[PDB]
Amino acid sequence: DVAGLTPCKESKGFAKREKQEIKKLESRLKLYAPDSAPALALNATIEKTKRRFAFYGNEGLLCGTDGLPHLIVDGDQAHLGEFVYPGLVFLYIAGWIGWVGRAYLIDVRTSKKPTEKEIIIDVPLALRIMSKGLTWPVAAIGELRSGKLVEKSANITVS
Amino acid sequence: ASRFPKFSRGLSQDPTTRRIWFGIATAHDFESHDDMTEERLYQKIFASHFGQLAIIFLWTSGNLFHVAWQGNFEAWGQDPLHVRPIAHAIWDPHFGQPAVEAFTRGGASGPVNIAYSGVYQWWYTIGLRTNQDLYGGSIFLLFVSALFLIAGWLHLQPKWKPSVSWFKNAESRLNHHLSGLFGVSSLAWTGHLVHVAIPESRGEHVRWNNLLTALPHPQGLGPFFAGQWNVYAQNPDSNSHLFGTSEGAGTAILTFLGGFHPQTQSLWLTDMAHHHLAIAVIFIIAGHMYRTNFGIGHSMKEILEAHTPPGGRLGRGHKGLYDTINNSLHFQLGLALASLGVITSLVAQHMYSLPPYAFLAQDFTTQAALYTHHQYIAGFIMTGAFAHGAIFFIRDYNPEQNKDNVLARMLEHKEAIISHLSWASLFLGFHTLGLYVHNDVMLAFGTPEKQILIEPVFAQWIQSAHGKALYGFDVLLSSADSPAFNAGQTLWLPGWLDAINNNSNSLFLTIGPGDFLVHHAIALGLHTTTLILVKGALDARGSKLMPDKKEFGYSFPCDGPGRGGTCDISAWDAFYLAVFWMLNTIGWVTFYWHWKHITLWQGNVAQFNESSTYLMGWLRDYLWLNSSQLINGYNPFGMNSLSVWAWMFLFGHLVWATGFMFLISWRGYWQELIETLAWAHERTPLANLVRWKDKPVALSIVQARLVGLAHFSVGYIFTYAAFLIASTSGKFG
Amino acid sequence: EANTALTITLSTGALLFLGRFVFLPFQRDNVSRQGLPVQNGVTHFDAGDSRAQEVTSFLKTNDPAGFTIVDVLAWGALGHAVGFFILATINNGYNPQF
Amino acid sequence: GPKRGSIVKVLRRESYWFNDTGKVVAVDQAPGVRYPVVVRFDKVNYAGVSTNNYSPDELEAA
Amino acid sequence: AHSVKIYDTCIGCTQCVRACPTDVLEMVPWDGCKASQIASAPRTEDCVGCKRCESACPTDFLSVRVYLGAETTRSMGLAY
Amino acid sequence: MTASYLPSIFVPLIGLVFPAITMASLFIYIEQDE
Amino acid sequence: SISDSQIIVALVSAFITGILALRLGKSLY
Amino acid sequence: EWLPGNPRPSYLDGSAPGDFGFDPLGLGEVPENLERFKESELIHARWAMLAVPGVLIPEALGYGNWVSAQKWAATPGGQATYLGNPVPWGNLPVILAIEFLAIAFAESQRNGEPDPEKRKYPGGAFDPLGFSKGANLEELKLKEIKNGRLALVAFLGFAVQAIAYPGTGPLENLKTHLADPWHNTIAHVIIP
Ligand SMILES: CCCCCCCCCCCCCCCCCC(=O)OC[C@H](CO[C@@H]1O[C@H](CO[C@H]2O[C@H](CO)[C@H](O)[C@H](O)[C@H]2O)[C@H](O)[C@H](O)[C@H]1O)OC(=O)CCCCCCCCCCCCCCCCC
Ligand code: CLA
Ligand code: CLA
Ligand SMILES: CC1=C(/C=C/C(C)=C/C=C/C(C)=C/C=C/C=C(C)/C=C/C=C(C)/C=C/C2=C(C)CCCC2(C)C)C(C)(C)CCC1
Ligand SMILES: CC1=C(/C=C/C(C)=C/C=C/C(C)=C/C=C/C=C(C)/C=C/C=C(C)/C=C/C2=C(C)CCCC2(C)C)C(C)(C)CCC1
Ligand SMILES: CC1=C(C/C=C(\C)CCC[C@H](C)CCC[C@H](C)CCCC(C)C)C(=O)c2ccccc2C1=O
Repeated sequence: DVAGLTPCKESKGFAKREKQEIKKLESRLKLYAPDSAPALALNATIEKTKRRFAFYGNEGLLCGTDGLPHLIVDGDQAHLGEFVYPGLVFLYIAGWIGWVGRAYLIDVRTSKKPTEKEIIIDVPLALRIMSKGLTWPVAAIGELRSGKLVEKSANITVS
Repeated sequence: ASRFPKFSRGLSQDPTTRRIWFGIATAHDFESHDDMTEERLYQKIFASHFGQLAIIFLWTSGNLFHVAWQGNFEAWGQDPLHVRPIAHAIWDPHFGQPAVEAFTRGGASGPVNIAYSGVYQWWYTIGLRTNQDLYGGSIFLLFVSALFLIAGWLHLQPKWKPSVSWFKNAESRLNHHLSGLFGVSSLAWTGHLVHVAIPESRGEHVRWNNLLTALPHPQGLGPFFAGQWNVYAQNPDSNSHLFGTSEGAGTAILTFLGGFHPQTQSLWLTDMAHHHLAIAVIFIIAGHMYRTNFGIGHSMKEILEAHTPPGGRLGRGHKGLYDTINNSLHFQLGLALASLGVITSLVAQHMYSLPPYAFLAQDFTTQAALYTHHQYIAGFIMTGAFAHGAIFFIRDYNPEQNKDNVLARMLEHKEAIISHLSWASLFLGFHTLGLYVHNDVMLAFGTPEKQILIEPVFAQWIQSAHGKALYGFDVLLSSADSPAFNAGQTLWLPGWLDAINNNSNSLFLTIGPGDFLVHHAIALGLHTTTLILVKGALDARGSKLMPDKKEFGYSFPCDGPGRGGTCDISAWDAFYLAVFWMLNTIGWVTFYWHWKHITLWQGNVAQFNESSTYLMGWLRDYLWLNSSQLINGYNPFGMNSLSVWAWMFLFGHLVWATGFMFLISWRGYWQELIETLAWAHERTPLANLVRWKDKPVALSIVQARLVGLAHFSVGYIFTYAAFLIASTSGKFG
Repeated sequence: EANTALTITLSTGALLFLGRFVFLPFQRDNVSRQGLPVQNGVTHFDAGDSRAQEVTSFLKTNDPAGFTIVDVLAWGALGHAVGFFILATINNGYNPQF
Repeated sequence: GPKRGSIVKVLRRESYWFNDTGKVVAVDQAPGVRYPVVVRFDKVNYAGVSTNNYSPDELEAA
Repeated sequence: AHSVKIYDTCIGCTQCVRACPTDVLEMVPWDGCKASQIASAPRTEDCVGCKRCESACPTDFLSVRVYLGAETTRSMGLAY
Repeated sequence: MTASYLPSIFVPLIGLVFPAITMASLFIYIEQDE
Repeated sequence: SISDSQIIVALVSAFITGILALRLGKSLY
Repeated sequence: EWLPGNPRPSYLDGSAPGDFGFDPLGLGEVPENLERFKESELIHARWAMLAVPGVLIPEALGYGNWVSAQKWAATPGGQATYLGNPVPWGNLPVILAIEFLAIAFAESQRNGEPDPEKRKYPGGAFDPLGFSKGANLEELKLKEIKNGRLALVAFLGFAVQAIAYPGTGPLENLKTHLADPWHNTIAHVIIP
C-alpha cells in the first residue's frame, strides 16, 4: 500500500525467504538421527522459524521488492505498532530512570558528605525513590508548573 | 628584518631551525607583522588578489593549450561515446617498454593521460570544434593574465594606491558587484550562447569573421523591441535533433522546455540562455539599491539599526553590526567562505542530477570525480569559514561597541547552544550505530528478516510531490487536479515529468531503507563537525579552564600541565580536531554516492538496495569487491593501464600512515633524540669540518599537529581519488 | 494585437505620476531619514574619498517639488519595467487557474 | 567587610566560583589590604583549592 | 624572552620562586597582602616556559602569568 | 604532437634544473645575515 | 596549436607574462 | 469582560471603546504597538463590514459566487456586472491599473496624519451628517466595534467555508444546513 510496499502475507518473495531457510535447516538436520540432541535442537529452530514467519504476516507489516519487512515510522494509524506504541513505553521507562536519578541526587545533595553517598549508595533511600518514581509525568509537570524544576543562578563564567 | 623573515623580529633572532618553518607559516598573516597599518594591509590584499587571478587564468590557459597541442579534441567531437578524452602526453625517462605500450591508448602516437575533468564536454557544448579555437582561447587567457599582473603592479605604485577609506565603501562596492560582475556577465554569457553556442549546436559555423553577418534569429531584434517576445520561442529542436547537425533542429533562441535532450541526456541550450537572461535582468535590477552618491538609495547602516523588534526579545537588535563587519576582515572572510561553501555543494548536488554539458552522464568516471572534488572543496571551505569566525571573535571583536546586540547575546548563552548540539550529535550517533549493529547481528545469524528497515517516507513524499509516480502518494504534482499541476502543464511539466519518471538517469533516484541510514549518518557527521567548530569559535575568547584565552592568541600549544592538564586547548586545536570529522563526513557522502551510482550504472540496483542496510555489506560489496582491478594494476604476470593508480593508491596509504607518526608521538621524545644526534655529529672525525648554521630542534607542538593533519589529509584524498578513478574507469560503470 | 507605443507610454506616465505626486513626500522623508552611508561614525567623503562626492551639478533642478533628474530616471525605469512586463504577458493567451 | 560565617555569592568574573556561594572565614581589618575577605567553598577548582580571598566590593549577595 | 607578569593578588606564598628552576622569580617587599611580600620577575631573559610558576600559585585564577614570546637559545633550553 | 622534441627538452629543464637552481638561490637567501 | 610558429608565440607570451609576474612580486616585497 | 471575574492587564483598563480585556498572548504590552494595533483593527473591521454585503448581495441578485465572480480571468471575456451586462472597460490590465492607482492615492492620503484620534476617527468630510457632533458618541464607537469584529469573524468563516466546500458560496451552505442540520455540519471537515 503506502510507499509502494505490499503486505507481507501476500508477498511472493517472503515465501522464498521462508522456504530457502527451511530447506537449509533440513539439509543441516539430515546429518544426524531423529533421536539425538542436534536433531532436537534443529527441529526446535525450524519450529521457531515457522512461528516467526507466521506472525509478521498476521501483524500487518509491509514487505519490500526483496521480501523483507519495512517499518513505516510515519504516524500511520494502521502501523502504530511499529514506532509510536513501543516508543511511548520506552519514553515512559527512560523518564522513570531519569526522574528517579534526579530525585536521588536532589535528596543526597543535602547531607553531610554528599560525595560519599555517590560512590556508596544508601539502598533504603534509593529504593524508596525508585518506588515513588512510577508516576513521574504527574510529578515532572507538577514541578514545572510550580517553578521548582530549573535554577536561575547558574555558575557559568567567561572572561 | 635582517634575516629570512623580514616582516618579524621574533623569527629573525631565532637561532634554531624553527626560524625557517615559522617563516613560511606566518607569511600571509599581514595583520600580525611588524609596523603594519590599515592602509598597507588593504593594498597588500588587493595586490595578492590580482596575483591570484593571474594564477587562475594562467592555469586555465595552460589547460586549453595542453588539450589543443596533445589532445584529440577533434576526434572526440565526432564520436563522443567510443573515444577517450586525452588530458596531455607523458614523457617519463624511467618508463619501461610495457608501460609505454600500456599508456599509449586512445588515439595518440605516444603514451598519454585520459582527461577525467570533463573539460571536453564543457568546451564542446559552448561551441568549440577545433584546436584553433582552443589555441585562441589560450593566447587570449595569457593576455588577460598579463593584464591582471599589470594592474596588480600598477595599484601598488605610490601615485595610484587606493586609500583605506575607499575599500570600506561597502555600498558602492556591493552595488557595482551585484550589477556589473553578476548581471552584465550573465548578459554577456547569454549573448554568447545566443550567437555562438546555439547556432553551432544547430550546425552552422559562427566565429569572429562573420559575427555581424549571421543573425541568430530569422527576424532578429524586431519582435524584441516591439514587445512580441514569444516569437523567440516558436519552434525548438525536436526529439530527432542530432547535436551538432541540423537534422531536425528548430530556430528558437529562448524557451522553457525542462528535461533533458533525448540524445545528449543534458539540459537544453536555449533553456540555459533563457535562465541566464532572466538572472541577468534580476541582478541588474537588484543592483540599484544602496545610495552611492546620487541621492536615491539606502543607507546600509540605518537598515541594520532599524531592526530591533519592540519587546527586547533579542536585546538591542542589529545596532552596531555595520562597523564590526566593515572594520574586521575576518568577519567578511567568514561570511564569504560560508556563502561560497554552501553553493559549492549546491553545484555538486545539481550537476549530477541535471547534467549541463553535452554527452555528460555517459562518462561514468567523470561525474564521480567532479562530485567528489567539489564536495571535498566544500568541506574544506565550510571548515575555513568557522576558523575565520573564531579568529574574528578572538582578535577583532569589541565587547563595548557590540553592546547587547545579537552578536553579544550569542556569547551570552553559548552553553545552551553547545549543550544542544552535543545532545543532537549523541542522539544521532547512538541510534544510527545501534540500528546498523542490530542489522549486522541479524544478517550474521542468518535471519535477514529481523532487521529494522525503515522506509524514508518524508523524502519519498517529497519526490512524489515533485512528480514521481513510484510510491503512489499522488500529492500536489502527481495529482492531475492540483492547481500546481495545471499551472505548469503548458510550459515545462511535459519535459520535467518525463525526465523525472525515467528510471535510468540521476534525476531523483529511487530510495529505500538503505538511504535512510546513510542520510542519518550524514546528519550525525554534520552535527558533530558543527559542534566542534562552534564550541571552538565560542570558547575562543575564554572558558572556565582558561579565562584569558583572548590574550594568548589563536594558536598556542597549551597552558602547561598544571590545573589538571590543559593540552590541546586553543581554538586552532578545535579547528584541527574538526578537520578530521569534516573528512569523515565527506568520505561517508562520497561512499554513498559512488556505491549508489556504480550499482545504477552496472544494472543491478538491487545489490545496493539490499546489501547496504547492514555494515559488512559496505565492507564486502563495495570496498572489497570493487578493488579487484585496482590492486591488479600490476603483478608478477605484467601490468596494465591502471598500474599508475595501483601505485598512487598504495602511495596514499603510506602518506596517511605517516600522519599518525606526527599525531601519536610528541615533541619531548624527538628533542631528547636530536640532542644526542648533535653530539654524535660533533664528536666524529672527518665530519666535523662541516657545521650547521641553524641549531637542529624538534618540530613545535602546533607545527607537529599541522604536519600530521596535512599528511592525514593528503593520504585520505589520494588513496580515495585513486580508488574512485580506477574502480570506475576500469569498468566504466 | 498588443500595440506598444501606447501601453508603455501609459505605464511610464502612470509611474511618473505616482513618483511626482503621491509618493514624493514619503520618498523624501525616507531618504532624509537614512541620509548618507557612514563608516565608523562619519560619511565616506569625510572619511576621505574623492569618489564618494554627490554630484549637485547633476542634482540642481527647478521643479517646484524638487524632482531631480535621477528621480525621473528611476521612476521611468520602473515604468518601462512594468510596461514591458505587461506587454510580454498579453501576447500568449493561457489558462493557469484553479 | 561582611560578617563572619556569612554566606556570600561571588561576582569575580574570572573566578571558578563565580555565581556560587561560600561562607566567610575571617576578613582581615588591616588598613592597606586589597583583598581582605577570606571565603571557603565546598567544591574544589581545577587546581584543587577551596579557599580564596576577595575584596568586599567584589562579592555580596547574602 | 618570554613575558612574565605578577598581578596584585599574590598573597606571598613564595612558591612561585621556589619552583622556578632558573632563578627568574624573586621576592620583593610590597605591603598590602599580609606580609608585605610580592613576587617579581627581573630575569625573564632566562625563563624557558616551564610554567612551573603557574602550577604553584594557589590564587583564584592565577597571579603569575607567563606569555610565550620570541624564542632564543636560553629559552629553548638548548645545550648544543 | 607537432614538436615532439620539446618534452625531451623541458621536463629535464623543469624537474631537474629548475629545482636545482631555485633551491640553491633560496638556501643562499635563507642562510644569510645581511 | 597544431602549427609550429604558434608554439613559439605561446612561449614568448609566457615569457612576457613571467617578467610581469616578476615585477609584481618585487613590488609586493 | 471576555471572562467574568478575570482581571485586566496594566494597559487594557477599558477606557478605549469596545474594550473588554482580551489579550492572552500579551501583544499590546508596548504602547506604540497598541496604538498602531487599534487603528489596524478599525481598518480591518471597516473593510470586512464593507465586504460582507458585497458577497451576500450579488449571489442572490446578480447570481455570482464571489469566487467564480473572479474566475473570469485567464479566459478572455467575462466582466459581468449587476444586471449581468458586460462592462466594456473591464479588461484585466486596464482595470488593475486604476484599482492600484486609486487605492494607492487614497492610502497615501490617509497615511499623512499625526493625530491618532483623527487617524482612526477622521470626521469632517467623512461625517457629512453630524452623527458624531455632540450626541452619544462612545456608544456609537461601541456599536461600530461590535459590528466590525462580528464582520471579521463572518468573513473568516466565509474564507474557511469556501475552502472546505470548493466551488460554492456561503449562502447555499445555509440551505445545506437547513436541509439536514444534524448531518451537514462542521463535523465533516473536522472529522472526515
Ligand atoms: C596549498 C599548498 C601549496 C603548496 C605548499 C607546499 C609548501 C610546503 C608547506 C610548508 C609548510 C611549512 C611547515 C608547516 C608550517 C609550520 C607550522 C607552524 O609554524 O605552525 C604554527 C603556525 C605559526 O604559528 C604562529 O606562531 C606565532 C609565533 O609568533 C611569532 O610571530 C609573531 C609574528 O608573526 C611574533 O613575531 C612573535 O614574536 C613570534 O614568536 C604566533 O603564535 C601566531 O599566533 C601563530 O599563528 O600557526 C599557524 O597559525 C598555522 C599557519 C598555517 C595555517 C594553515 C593550516 C591549514 C591546514 C589545512 C590542512 C592542510 C590540509 C591539506 C589538504 C590538502 C588535500 C590534498
Ligand atoms: C599552470 C599551467 C600549466 C601546467 C600545470 C603545465 C604542466 C605541464 N606542462 Mg605546460 N604549458 C603551459 C601551462 C601549464 N603547463 C602554458 C601556458 C604553455 C604555453 C607556453 C605550456 C607549454 C608547455 C610545453 C611546450 C611543454 C609543457 C610541458 C608540461 C608538462 C611538464 C612540465 C614542464 O616542462 O613545464 C614547462 C612549462 C613551460 C615551458 C611554461 C610554463 C607555462 C606557465 C608560464 C607556467 C604557469 C605558472 C604557474 C601558474 C605558477 C606555479 C606556482 C607554483 C609553483 C606554486 C606538465 C604536464 C611539457 C610536456 O608536454 O611534457 C610532457 C612541454 O614540453 N608545457
Ligand atoms: C562593474 C564594476 C565592477 C566589476 C565588474 C568588478 C569586478 C571585480 N572586483 Mg570590484 N569594485 C568595483 C566595481 C567593480 N568590480 C567598485 C566600484 C569598487 C569600489 C569599492 C570595487 C572594489 C573592489 C575590491 C576592493 C576588490 C574588488 C574585486 C573584484 C574582483 C572579484 C574577484 C573575481 O573576479 O571574482 C569573480 C566572480 C564572479 C565572476 C562572480 C561569479 C558568481 C558566482 C560567485 C560563481 C558562479 C559561477 C557560475 C555558476 C559557473 C561559472 C563557472 C564556469 C567554469 C562554468 C572582480 C574582478 C576584488 C579583487 O579581485 O581584487 C583585485 C577585491 O579585492 N573590487
Ligand atoms: C562563527 C562566526 C561566524 C561564522 C558562522 C558560519 C560559518 C555560519 C554558517 C552558517 C550556514 C552555512 C548556514 C546556512 C544556512 C542555510 C539556510 C538557512 C537555508 C535555507 C533554505 C531555504 C530557506 C530553502 C527554502 C526552500 C525550500 C526548502 C524548498 C523550495 C524552495 C525554497 C527556497 C522555498 C561569522 C563569520 C558569521 C561571525 C563570527 C562568528
Ligand atoms: C518639462 C515639464 C513637463 C514634461 C515632462 C516630461 C515630458 C517628462 C517625460 C518623461 C519621460 C518620457 C521619461 C522616460 C524615462 C525613461 C526611462 C528612464 C527609461 C528607462 C528604461 C529602462 C531602464 C529599461 C530597462 C530594460 C531594458 C533596457 C531591457 C528590457 C528590460 C528592461 C525593460 C528592464 C511637464 C509637462 C510634466 C510639466 C512642466 C515641465
Ligand atoms: C618525527 C618527528 C619529529 C622530528 C622530525 C623532524 C626533525 C622533521 C624533519 C624531517 C626532514 C629533515 C625534512 C623532510 C622534508 C619533507 C619531505 C619536505 C620539507 C618541507 C618542504 C617545504 C620542502 C618531531 O620533531 C616531532 C615533534 C612533535 C611531535 C611529533 C614529532 C615527530 O613525529
